Amino acid sequence: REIVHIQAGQCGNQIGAKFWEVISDEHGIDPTGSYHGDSDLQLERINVYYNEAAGNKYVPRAILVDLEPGTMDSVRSGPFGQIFRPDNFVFGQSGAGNNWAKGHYTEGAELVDSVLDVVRKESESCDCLQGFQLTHSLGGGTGSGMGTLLISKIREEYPDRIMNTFSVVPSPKVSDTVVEPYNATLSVHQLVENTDETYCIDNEALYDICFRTLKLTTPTYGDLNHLVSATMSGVTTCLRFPGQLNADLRKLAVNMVPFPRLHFFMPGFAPLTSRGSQQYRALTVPELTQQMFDAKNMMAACDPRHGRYLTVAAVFRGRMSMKEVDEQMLNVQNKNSSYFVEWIPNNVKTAVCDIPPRGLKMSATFIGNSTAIQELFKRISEQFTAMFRRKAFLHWYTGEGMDEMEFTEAESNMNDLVSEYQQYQD
Amino acid sequence: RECISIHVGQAGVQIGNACWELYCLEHGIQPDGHVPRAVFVDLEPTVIDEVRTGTYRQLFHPEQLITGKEDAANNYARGHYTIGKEIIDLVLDRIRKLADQCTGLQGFSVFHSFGGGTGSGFTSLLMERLSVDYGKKSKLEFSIYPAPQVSTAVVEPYNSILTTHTTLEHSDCAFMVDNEAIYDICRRNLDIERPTYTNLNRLIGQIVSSITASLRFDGALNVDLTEFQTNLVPYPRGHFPLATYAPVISAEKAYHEQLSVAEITNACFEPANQMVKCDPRHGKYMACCLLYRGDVVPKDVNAAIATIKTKRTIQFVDWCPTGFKVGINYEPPTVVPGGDLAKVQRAVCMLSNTTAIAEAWARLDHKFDLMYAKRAFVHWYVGEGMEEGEFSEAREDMAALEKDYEEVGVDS
Ligand SMILES: CC(=O)O[C@H]1C(=O)[C@@]2(C)[C@H]([C@H](OC(=O)c3ccccc3)[C@]3(O)C[C@H](OC(=O)[C@H](O)[C@@H](NC(=O)c4ccccc4)c4ccccc4)C(C)=C1C3(C)C)[C@]1(OC(C)=O)CO[C@@H]1C[C@@H]2O
Ligand SMILES: Nc1nc2c(ncn2[C@@H]2O[C@H](COP(=O)(O)OP(=O)(O)OP(=O)(O)O)[C@@H](O)[C@H]2O)c(=O)[nH]1
Ligand SMILES: Nc1nc2c(ncn2[C@@H]2O[C@H](COP(=O)(O)OP(=O)(O)O)[C@@H](O)[C@H]2O)c(=O)[nH]1
Ligand SMILES: [Mg+2]
Ligand SMILES: [Zn+2]
Repeated sequence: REIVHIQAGQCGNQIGAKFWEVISDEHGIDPTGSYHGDSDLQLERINVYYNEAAGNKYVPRAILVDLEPGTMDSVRSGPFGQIFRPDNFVFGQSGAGNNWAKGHYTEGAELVDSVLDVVRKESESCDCLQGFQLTHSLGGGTGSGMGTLLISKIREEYPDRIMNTFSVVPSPKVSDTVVEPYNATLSVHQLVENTDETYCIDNEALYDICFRTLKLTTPTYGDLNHLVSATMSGVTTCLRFPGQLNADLRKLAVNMVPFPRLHFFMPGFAPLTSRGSQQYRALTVPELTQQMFDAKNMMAACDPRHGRYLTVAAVFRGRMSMKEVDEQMLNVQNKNSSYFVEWIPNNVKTAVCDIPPRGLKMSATFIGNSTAIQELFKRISEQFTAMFRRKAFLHWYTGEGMDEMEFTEAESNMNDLVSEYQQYQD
Repeated sequence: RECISIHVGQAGVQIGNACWELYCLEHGIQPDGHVPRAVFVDLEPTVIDEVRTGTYRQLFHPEQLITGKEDAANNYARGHYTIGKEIIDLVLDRIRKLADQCTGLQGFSVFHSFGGGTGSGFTSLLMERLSVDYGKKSKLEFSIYPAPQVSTAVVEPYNSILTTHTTLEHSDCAFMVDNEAIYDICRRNLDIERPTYTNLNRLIGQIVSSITASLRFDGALNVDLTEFQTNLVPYPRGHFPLATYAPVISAEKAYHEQLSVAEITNACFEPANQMVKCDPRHGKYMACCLLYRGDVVPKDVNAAIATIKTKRTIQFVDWCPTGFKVGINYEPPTVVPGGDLAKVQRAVCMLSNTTAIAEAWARLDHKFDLMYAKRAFVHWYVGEGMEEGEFSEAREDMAALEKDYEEVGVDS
């Protein structure tokens, strides 16, 4: 099987560097080097993310889409930056304006064809394609607009292969941009209707989880990114490993989406202990479920405790008892019968790889489909209206060839999306 | 004389590798000896690959190892219809190529995992295409039906109410081994909170050895495969008996091993030892096939059973005077060199049809409704060449399986 990553925008891009920083080491691939793999198993399934050309050069099969040179020229001028074949860099030296409209209708719409071109060169690579990984932020141009287009096109070209989306939904407390809800509401819209698996991460849900669950005092972006990339590795790549009970994107999809919206999840990693001290090793297993299922530790902003779950997928990856795994999951399902929805006898989807995260003994990625994420699109949707009402920075959109009915559309859509999700919380 | 076997679904393949292990182990045929007599099907390469990479690597022909690099999908539909279809031909071909090479066979011991994609769906049509190509044989499918509370897949029931209805009108005798109810045995009758799948497999890998292996093997009271279905199914519904083993004692902890027949047979009817969460909560047995192996005196049996026939609290069906098929083999069991199985010199792999499953099916049917009641993951099948028909019409199916297993009992 296979997949083809997609680094839309700067963020989605910045993260690319971290997702590939990791993944590679979790596959023994040095900058341009080959497979130094401490083992021999980190190779029989690599294909999922690379391509064979030389014999020591397995190049990441991702796409780097962005209308701001400097960015990709920071990712390509640093560490692992020199492993991507230049063909991968689909830049847009234009003005990468922070407008969803500027990267979806006017500026991005041009650079698109020169992207799809490659997304096809990579898809028609070899063997059988599974789906595409998509990273980006719903709070900017090259991210929400242009990346949200990249998919609307992808999903017309292969409505068969899957589409996981890793979105950095606009954090609450403080917005790292101003129109944010504009660029956001507009991209979520496109998401709820193309990709079929979305993993929403919040820069501040991370800080928290990174400053209190990792006594880490100076959580640089690199970190946040790093933590995130840690989860997306547990998801995909991982399951493309052996296991007593293994799954793969689809299983994950076909066990997690009760209703076609596409629904968004909230990823959570397992061993998340501070370096030295904490290295408690309390990782027998009840310790991992202890972790994963708590409020804090959910990369999302919202707290599960604020709304039932529809599905859950503990994708563990480290030798354990299909008994102490299958078992724990249960008590968990009974101690919290309250929030776990009922019309699904077994919400949880236990998954079990074998080999764990390179240096760790036992981990377990968590992919939750809780109704709690209602209380986020609400947020976003609110911010919109409060500012849409006055058409705040709307001239930067319309003036870019947009529509007063376009914004209406998205909000509503994504706004209805909130509605539905409640239809199950009850 | 023989009995081919088709291990379908990752699980049916893991269990397969296991049951297949125990085999050579008690036949003195190391890694590289003769030639198996089965096949392996899966729509996820990486798993059958485990049989291609791991142990018992060269004991198979890359011809009896079928794979569909494509996608597994934990959904019946896709595995049965859409994808699973493409492979079937090829699959069949082997069970027609392997079915020819032999000499007057008896049937195909099928190994699948009820609630899976490749295991539920696919087989559904595999057994389907068999019942027509060899209606004149035995179709005993050995299943691992849905843990009563510890299921895995979110949809499981969708996949198991569908493998039951499609296979029902095609199997001869469906053996059942409950994944969870086997754990209990690993906790309560062997002690270990560290049971790897690789163990449950060693277990069924045992109970199964008692079925084919040893039985098709000479003895003081041989029992052919046909024998089963005959002495085991009272009615055409591909009736599903339950597998049970007796000396499930730990090869470390306790040691009373020397547990004469009189004991090991009583240890079969206590509900805490039956590889199935179908505790005889009321289910009246209606036929049991006590397969013994090792040093056993026919009188010991034709007495140990007599004592039972008169315990009454073990209430057998009405319309059934005597429902005890005593199968005696010679060669004692054969435990893994150093797993965790005791290793006695006699065992009792008793299987049976019990009005008990009236439960197990019930509890699994109900599940289904809850979700169907909201269509839950329905769009996943529809979009895979299925319809509101196949679901609703396979629900009605089992409905008359809840009435069937009710009527054939509870009444006189
Ligand atoms: C001596 C020793 O055992 O060190 C550990 C360690 O101290 C701890 C604290 C690690 C450490 O992780 C962090 O401090 C961290 C930093 C930024 C963001 C997130 C986490 C570690 O850096 C991370 C590193 O993780 C791995 O090696 C995994 O394979 C992981 N790899 C990466 O994230 C990675 C990092 C740099 C470069 C390339 C990859 C992984 C996890 C999931 C999927 C794929 C890969 C490990 C076990 C450790 C150190 C090295 C200190 C922990 O994290 C992980 C992801 O394992 C933090 O809590 C866990 C518990 C570990 O015990
Ligand atoms: N006893 C036993 N049960 C197993 C084993 N592997 C899986 N199972 C059980 O069988 C079911 C899992 O089926 P899956 O592995 O998801 O799927 P599959 O049937 O192989 O086919 P796909 O869905 O297409 O992958 C669960 O109920 C597991 O508890 C095994 O090795 N032994
Ligand atoms: N986790 C994370 N968030 C980022 C990174 N870079 C920008 N962001 C977030 O992305 C939003 C800004 O969008 P941006 O990526 O600049 O848009 P674009 O570059 O025009 O497509 C803010 O909410 C930031 O917190 C990053 O490297 N990691
Ligand atoms: Mg499988
Ligand atoms: Zn003794």
